[PDB]
Amino acid sequence: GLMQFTLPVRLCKEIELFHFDIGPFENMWPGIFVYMVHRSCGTSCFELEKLCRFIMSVKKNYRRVPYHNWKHAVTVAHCMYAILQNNHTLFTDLERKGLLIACLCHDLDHRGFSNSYLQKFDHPLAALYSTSTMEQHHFSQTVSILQLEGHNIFSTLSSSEYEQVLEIIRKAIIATDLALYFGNRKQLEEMYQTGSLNLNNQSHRDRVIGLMMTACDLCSVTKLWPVTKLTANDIYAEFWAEGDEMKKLGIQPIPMMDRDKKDEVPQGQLGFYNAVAIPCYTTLTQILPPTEPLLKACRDNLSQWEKVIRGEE
Ligand SMILES: Cn1ncc(C(=O)N2CCC2)c1C(=O)N[C@@H]1CCn2cc(-c3ccccc3)nc2C1
Ligand SMILES: [Mg+2]
Ligand SMILES: [Zn+2]
Repeated sequence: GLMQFTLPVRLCKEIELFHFDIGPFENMWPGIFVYMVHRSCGTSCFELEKLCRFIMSVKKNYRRVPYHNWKHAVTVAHCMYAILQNNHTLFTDLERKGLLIACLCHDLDHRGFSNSYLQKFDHPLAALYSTSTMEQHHFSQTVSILQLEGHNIFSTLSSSEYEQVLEIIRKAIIATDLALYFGNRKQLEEMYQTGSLNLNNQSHRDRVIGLMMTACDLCSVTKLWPVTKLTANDIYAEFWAEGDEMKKLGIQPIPMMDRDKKDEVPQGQLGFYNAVAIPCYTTLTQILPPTEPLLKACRDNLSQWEKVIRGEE
């Protein structure tokens, strides 16, 4: 009822901004998440005791991998929170419940390997799920945790609202498969430009939410440059581990995953800001003007990678 979460002043202020970094104090991340559910949804969205137990079961099922870890999940939920808070009146009650949860859960039980590696390794999960292999697993792990005893944070919904929210979560996690992003963004681009984009059209809303998921998932690129840089190192730590495993399967990895080709990182960053990041936040800005700060920050980081390449760092 009356038991607000409250954050220190610097955090209380800076958490509202897109570029906020959640800090190195793991013990504070659960409290940050709850704070954001309470402001984004209401103190009355979730039974606190259930929410707390869900969060701690979610955290327990992230692994100790350089990038795809509990910090990443909480980072991705904070970017979603800042989008929701900036676009108050665009989303439903169900959407605001579903999407923070979806984001906290979107990489559950990730091992640091790509859908590619699972498929080339011939991992069991590539037999159960032949595309978006990991993302189908991350959805499946979310349903498992929701069905633990005392873990149904959705217990007050009806049969159909519950089914709607779980359907919001499932699409939202699947959309974090970057292979799906390109086609999603192009259709949104064609729709927005021709004026056919329609936010009572559920198939259009799904597209838009998928684009939000990509934006939150990649939100590394929208931080202050030192966060961006030190995050990049965790990303590459995983990719080069996967490359070492590709070499052990007797397969020359893609350069992105080859630690011997570290020199070309700056160039690959530009490619990715140009081919993925910037177009994502550009299209996001057009559909939701108040997310422009993500585009601006992303552009500032593109310029940092250019400086790296001109040897000015
Ligand atoms: C920042 N960010 N955030 C999430 C992701 C991301 O793609 N994923 C999947 C899991 C997260 C990234 C990222 O930067 N991805 C780039 C993709 C293409 N590319 C090519 C090279 C590259 C090419 C030749 C030599 C050296 C390096 N480096 C990259 C990194
Ligand atoms: Mg993922
Ligand atoms: Zn992710």
